[PDB]
Amino acid sequence: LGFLGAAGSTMGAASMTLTVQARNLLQQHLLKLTVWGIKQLQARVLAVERYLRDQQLLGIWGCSGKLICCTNVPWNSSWSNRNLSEIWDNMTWLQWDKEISNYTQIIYGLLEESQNQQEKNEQDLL
Amino acid sequence: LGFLGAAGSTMGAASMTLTVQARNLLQQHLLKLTVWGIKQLQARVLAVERYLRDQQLLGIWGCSGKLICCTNVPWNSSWSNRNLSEIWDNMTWLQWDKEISNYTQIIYGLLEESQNQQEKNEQDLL
Amino acid sequence: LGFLGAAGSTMGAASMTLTVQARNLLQQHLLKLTVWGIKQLQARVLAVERYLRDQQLLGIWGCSGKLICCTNVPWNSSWSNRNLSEIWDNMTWLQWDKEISNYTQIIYGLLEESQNQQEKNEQDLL
Amino acid sequence: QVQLLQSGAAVTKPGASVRVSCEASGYNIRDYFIHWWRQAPGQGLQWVGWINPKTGQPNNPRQFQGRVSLTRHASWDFDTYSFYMDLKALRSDDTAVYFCARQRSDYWDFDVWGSGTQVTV
Amino acid sequence: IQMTQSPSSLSASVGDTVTITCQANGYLNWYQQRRGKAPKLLIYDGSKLERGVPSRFSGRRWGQEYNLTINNLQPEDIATYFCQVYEFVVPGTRLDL
Amino acid sequence: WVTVYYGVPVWKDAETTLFCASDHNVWATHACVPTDPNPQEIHLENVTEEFNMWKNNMVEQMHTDIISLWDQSLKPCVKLTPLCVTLQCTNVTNNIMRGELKNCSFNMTTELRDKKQKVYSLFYRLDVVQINSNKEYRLINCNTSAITQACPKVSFEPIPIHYCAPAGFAILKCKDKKFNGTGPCPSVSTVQCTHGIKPVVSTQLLLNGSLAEEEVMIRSENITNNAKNILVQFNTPVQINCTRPNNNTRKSIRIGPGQAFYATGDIIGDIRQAHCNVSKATWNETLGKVVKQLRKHFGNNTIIRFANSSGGDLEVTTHSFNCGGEFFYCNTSGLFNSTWIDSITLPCRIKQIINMWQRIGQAMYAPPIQGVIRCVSNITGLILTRDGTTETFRPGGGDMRDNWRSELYKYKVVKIEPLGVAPTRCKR
Ligand SMILES: *[C@@H]1O[C@H](CO)[C@@H](O[C@@H]2O[C@H](CO)[C@@H](O[C@@H]3O[C@H](CO)[C@@H](O)[C@H](O[C@H]4O[C@H](CO)[C@@H](O)[C@H](O)[C@@H]4O)[C@@H]3O)[C@H](O)[C@H]2NC(C)=O)[C@H](O)[C@H]1NC(C)=O
Ligand SMILES: *[C@@H]1O[C@H](CO)[C@@H](O[C@@H]2O[C@H](CO)[C@@H](O[C@@H]3O[C@H](CO)[C@@H](O)[C@H](O)[C@H]3NC(C)=O)[C@H](O)[C@H]2NC(C)=O)[C@H](O)[C@H]1NC(C)=O
Ligand SMILES: *[C@@H]1O[C@H](CO)[C@@H](O[C@@H]2O[C@H](CO)[C@@H](O)[C@H](O)[C@H]2NC(C)=O)[C@H](O)[C@H]1NC(C)=O
Ligand SMILES: *[C@@H]1O[C@H](CO)[C@@H](O[C@@H]2O[C@H](CO)[C@@H](O)[C@H](O)[C@H]2NC(C)=O)[C@H](O)[C@H]1NC(C)=O
Ligand SMILES: *[C@@H]1O[C@H](CO)[C@@H](O[C@@H]2O[C@H](CO)[C@@H](O)[C@H](O)[C@H]2NC(C)=O)[C@H](O)[C@H]1NC(C)=O
Ligand SMILES: *[C@@H]1O[C@H](CO)[C@@H](O)[C@H](O)[C@H]1NC(C)=O
Ligand SMILES: *[C@@H]1O[C@H](CO)[C@@H](O)[C@H](O)[C@H]1NC(C)=O
Ligand SMILES: *[C@@H]1O[C@H](CO)[C@@H](O)[C@H](O)[C@H]1NC(C)=O
Ligand SMILES: *[C@@H]1O[C@H](CO)[C@@H](O)[C@H](O)[C@H]1NC(C)=O
Ligand SMILES: *[C@@H]1O[C@H](CO)[C@@H](O)[C@H](O)[C@H]1NC(C)=O
Ligand SMILES: *[C@@H]1O[C@H](CO)[C@@H](O)[C@H](O)[C@H]1NC(C)=O
Ligand SMILES: *[C@@H]1O[C@H](CO)[C@@H](O)[C@H](O)[C@H]1NC(C)=O
Ligand SMILES: *[C@@H]1O[C@H](CO)[C@@H](O)[C@H](O)[C@H]1NC(C)=O
Ligand SMILES: *[C@@H]1O[C@H](CO)[C@@H](O)[C@H](O)[C@H]1NC(C)=O
Ligand SMILES: *[C@@H]1O[C@H](CO)[C@@H](O)[C@H](O)[C@H]1NC(C)=O
Ligand SMILES: *[C@@H]1O[C@H](CO)[C@@H](O)[C@H](O)[C@H]1NC(C)=O
Ligand SMILES: *[C@@H]1O[C@H](CO)[C@@H](O)[C@H](O)[C@H]1NC(C)=O
Repeated sequence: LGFLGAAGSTMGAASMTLTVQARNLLQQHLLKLTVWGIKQLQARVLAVERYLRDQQLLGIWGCSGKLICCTNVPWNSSWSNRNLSEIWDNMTWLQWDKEISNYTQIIYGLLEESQNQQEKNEQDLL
Repeated sequence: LGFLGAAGSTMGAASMTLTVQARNLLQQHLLKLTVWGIKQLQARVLAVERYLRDQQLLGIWGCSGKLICCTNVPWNSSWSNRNLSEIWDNMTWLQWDKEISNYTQIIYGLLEESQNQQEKNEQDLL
Repeated sequence: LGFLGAAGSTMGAASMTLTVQARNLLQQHLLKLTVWGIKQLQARVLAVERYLRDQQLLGIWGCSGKLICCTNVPWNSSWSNRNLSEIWDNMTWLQWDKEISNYTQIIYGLLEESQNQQEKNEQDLL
Repeated sequence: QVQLLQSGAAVTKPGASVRVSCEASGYNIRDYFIHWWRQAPGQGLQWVGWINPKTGQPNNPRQFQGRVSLTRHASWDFDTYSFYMDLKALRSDDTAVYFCARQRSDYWDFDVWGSGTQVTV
Repeated sequence: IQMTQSPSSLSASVGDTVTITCQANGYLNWYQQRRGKAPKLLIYDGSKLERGVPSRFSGRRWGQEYNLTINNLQPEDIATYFCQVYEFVVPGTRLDL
Repeated sequence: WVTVYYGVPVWKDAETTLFCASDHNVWATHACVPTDPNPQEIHLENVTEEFNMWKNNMVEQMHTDIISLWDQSLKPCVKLTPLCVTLQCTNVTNNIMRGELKNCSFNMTTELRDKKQKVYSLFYRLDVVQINSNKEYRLINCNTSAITQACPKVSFEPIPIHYCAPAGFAILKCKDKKFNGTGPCPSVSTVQCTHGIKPVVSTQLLLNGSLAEEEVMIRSENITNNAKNILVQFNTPVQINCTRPNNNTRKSIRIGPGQAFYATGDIIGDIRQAHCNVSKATWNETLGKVVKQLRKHFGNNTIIRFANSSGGDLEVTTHSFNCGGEFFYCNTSGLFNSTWIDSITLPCRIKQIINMWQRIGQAMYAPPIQGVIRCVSNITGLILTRDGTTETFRPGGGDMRDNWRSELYKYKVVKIEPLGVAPTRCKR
């Protein structure tokens, strides 16, 4: 299964195909300042910026270079009250992104703050 | 405290707010090749380049994805002879950058060389 | 020895100078949309894209932020049947890249797939 | 398509001058030298010389030095390119068919030639 | 640059493999002059072929020698065949059939 | 058992957009990045690299850059579309051929569209063709192109330009003194930018160039193909001194609202032919070294004759160049004169209507320069052409890519591939 091939597969099965998705997130060598050269340059810069934004978030959460990364943040129940079985055996990732849409932002905040805490702790342990 | 809010706070207290600074280091989708589109594109590319330069230095020092990262380089006394108490309880980071200005470059060299040493050692331990 | 100084040195000796190569992989602040400003912008974006491609491959192999990184992939003998002594004491890196040219691509595939495996295993161990 | 239309057969006398035209069309005439050759009656081909279409620089062997003159003339936007071959000290030896061909790479491949022009003295 | 091409006259029959030896030390080309129609390029360089030329014509390099192996010789091959290295052209062999 | 290395010294042949670096100019040198005051050159040891100066992409890229800079410098300047009209031309006041200057009068448009002015100008004979009434003329370019006056303030002086590759790429300078031009070159080095390559446009002679260190050097793509020019490089320069002895004052004629046309007025002094001188005792024995190095390729028993240009356009029958802002075309028939078993005054003719880069539709009018122009240049090479017991070597040129192959022959862009995968006895 190629790019996005596991879109309709269950959430657990798509976790074995994260690499084939993370890979595609990023004369001809001259820019030419034409209708198409401008579009190509915009495409290249947009791809770079999106990839760096995602990797920046992963880096500040401590999940840098990790396709799957556990974190110390507990799951506050108010985000969603559903047991793991149907999440990881029935549903697809798109449906899950539909449900967790609104809460996502504050979740990110929690994650990064926790990372900073642990960093200081390690500097206190050494 | 938002972006750069701990600028006048002491050096120790600003270490708990590294995340709120590292975050901001990075129709509308078309470039338009105008007075303002050129400026926007220059802004985007400059932001990307600066972020990548900083992350590259961190990566080659072995401090990749680390907001605080100890290193094996000893503190050569000639850089600055001041005990940690006033550094971490009285002064701010800007004053410290004022004092360590000239030496910084050679410090960077030491750090990266040390990282390379340890890398080889690990490949000798496995 | 500066940039690429160990090009003719043996493969083992050039491994102590990986940092001096990884470093150089990446009014004046205005773009100017001239013959030379276009070339400068193309240069900057090309440098950024090449650096990010290399770092992306390293990240998905689990070798992120590692100048030397062992991996769980076994060396399939059909790629090249040569003992380590002449590889690491006689030859240079350019000759080695000459020999391993064709096989390289599938090697990359193996590496990244292995990384994904180990990731899941760690999430099963925690 | 690529075409090198030559002029009709001309008759002259020993001492007079003859002009051979090679109106070229159907391609970028600039990137490809134009060579002139000479087929004597019942003999092999003989190299008269090449003309650069860009600069107009001619190149002839020692036999035709001070004798042959290769010239060109481009119309507006270089679309048509008339290549002329002039001879001055004409003799009975120089009764032959003058072909114009297009060198098309470093190998001197003359994939296209002219119809031919029978100069009889 | 020095060239030689032998033989000068060569008669063959239909459906025959016929080779024209031609030794040179430069980038060689083969032509087909039909006695009053200007030459036509068949084989450029030693072995490469031209568009519009069937596979009946083919070339082979061996050290310095070139062949122009015309297998399945048809009636439409009654022409004169000559070599060319840059500016030097030798008289062609007159294929009789 | 696989081990990944980042930072490996490996490179692959590649092509990229090289930018410029440098220390009112046509080639926009102000826009260039400030070059390193002390360039860092890293001598690579033990490494042999296969170069090819005749398939160098740097040369084609530089040709494109020079043409683009010439176009952009001409973009904001005056358009002399009105100047294409019938001109009543007499001879300049002189006793004396010397029809080389024509005093031409014409009805030019004024600032007001409903008025006209009777003005005059001295035009070189090469810049005017006769129509029909025997005194009626027109500019040479009216029936083939539109003419754009070069801005009087932008200079044509070649300022050195350092071609730097982007990060992640490198340039490989071949330091081998005896470089035939292609093939393997030992003693390679890495550079961040090329040396200062002056963009000097010329034909039949490379001026203000870099010299060979060991011997005169003969470089041709094929020494058997006549169509290939023979680039000759001199180990010692031959100094060439020009003078345009005419004073040639200028005069502004307002051809429209806010548009001026700088035309030659009266000459203050004597009407003298322009020229450039080359020392005879140096140019001889320079041709001596050249014939030695040519007999190396052509055998010892050949007779290496040097004849003058066979024909063609003015740009390639003569040593064309830009000196002091004026465009000279020197005969150089006395230079290329010997069989080879006190100064050499080469008379030169100036033109003002210049069609650079072999184009049509983009002619330009170089404004007249006031004062007296002088060259002091250094002939560091030739662009010869062999004639297809004896071998004749006439001059050549016209294609400016051969003028910059003589500079960008050492260099070779490569792409640094830092990733490597090696077997070692280690596991994760
Ligand atoms: C090969 O290189 C040599 C130099 O190594 C070069 O000769 C130089 O030509 C320049 C042309 O600009 C000369 O500089 C001029 O010299 C006189 C005397 O000072 C002035 O008239 C000039 O200044 C006026 O004009 C400039 C525009 O040309 C304006 O920018 C300026 O504001 C003034 O109005 C100018 O300085 C220089 O003196 C010589 N060098 C010598 C004699 O040593 C030669 O042209 C090069 N050859 C080729 C073919 O490129
Ligand atoms: C290379 O050198 C040649 C001499 O070795 C030059 O040939 C000279 O060219 C002159 C100009 O074309 C000729 O003058 C012309 O002669 C003809 C024939 O007599 C007259 O009709 C013309 O009126 C006359 N030109 C003028 C302006 O009066 C010389 O006769 C001729 N010399 C010889 C010995 O043939 C080449 O011109 C020269 N080429 C270049 C490109 O510089
Ligand atoms: C110059 O042209 C000659 C003749 O075409 C080329 O000759 C080749 O030389 C090499 C080296 O000796 C031989 O291996 C080839 O077989 C020759 N080719 C042929 C077709 O005979 C020569 O390479 C050319 N020189 C260049 C490009 O530098
Ligand atoms: C070019 O010709 C013009 C006339 O078209 C000359 O200008 C005239 O010069 C004479 C003699 O000095 C004056 O009496 C006239 O009044 C001038 N007429 C004008 C300016 O319209 C001019 O001198 C000539 N220039 C040269 C030979 O350089
Ligand atoms: C370049 O100079 C040569 C001489 O060095 C010119 O040839 C002379 O032409 C004149 C007529 O213009 C003859 O009277 C001389 O006899 C010629 N001299 C020789 C030695 O042949 C030549 O015309 C000049 N080039 C151009 C293009 O004019
Ligand atoms: C979802 O798609 C997979 C293949 O990607 C398929 O095997 C599976 O049967 C599908 N799920 C359902 C419930 O049909
Ligand atoms: C520095 O600013 C902090 C708030 O950022 C404030 O609480 C503190 O009192 C200030 N320090 C001093 C010495 O006044
Ligand atoms: C390779 O170059 C190194 C310096 O980089 C030098 O010490 C060594 O002798 C060279 N190797 C050989 C086999 O000469
Ligand atoms: C332009 O004018 C010249 C001089 O009269 C003439 O020879 C030429 O044929 C004309 N056309 C072009 C395209 O130059
Ligand atoms: C003007 O110059 C021509 C050459 O262009 C010359 O033949 C003629 O004699 C000159 N006329 C006068 C009056 O000086
Ligand atoms: C300029 O205009 C006048 C109008 O009387 C005319 O006589 C004269 O010939 C014109 N000159 C030119 C060069 O056309
Ligand atoms: C230099 O290049 C030429 C190109 O034809 C080649 O034949 C020759 O062998 C080379 N010479 C040396 C000394 O490397
Ligand atoms: C040129 O003429 C001016 C006056 O127009 C004069 O001052 C100057 O000296 C002259 N230049 C020389 C002789 O070089
Ligand atoms: C070139 O000009 C300079 C000017 O000072 C002079 O000294 C030198 O001798 C000249 N060289 C030649 C070859 O005329
Ligand atoms: C140049 O030097 C050679 C060799 O000494 C000599 O024979 C010749 O007469 C000199 N002059 C010319 C014009 O070649
Ligand atoms: C060219 O050479 C001839 C001898 O072959 C000589 O008489 C003539 O004057 C020379 N021409 C020059 C230096 O212009
Ligand atoms: C050649 O001429 C320039 C001035 O035009 C001078 O600076 C340079 O040093 C000369 N070259 C040599 C090798 O003497």
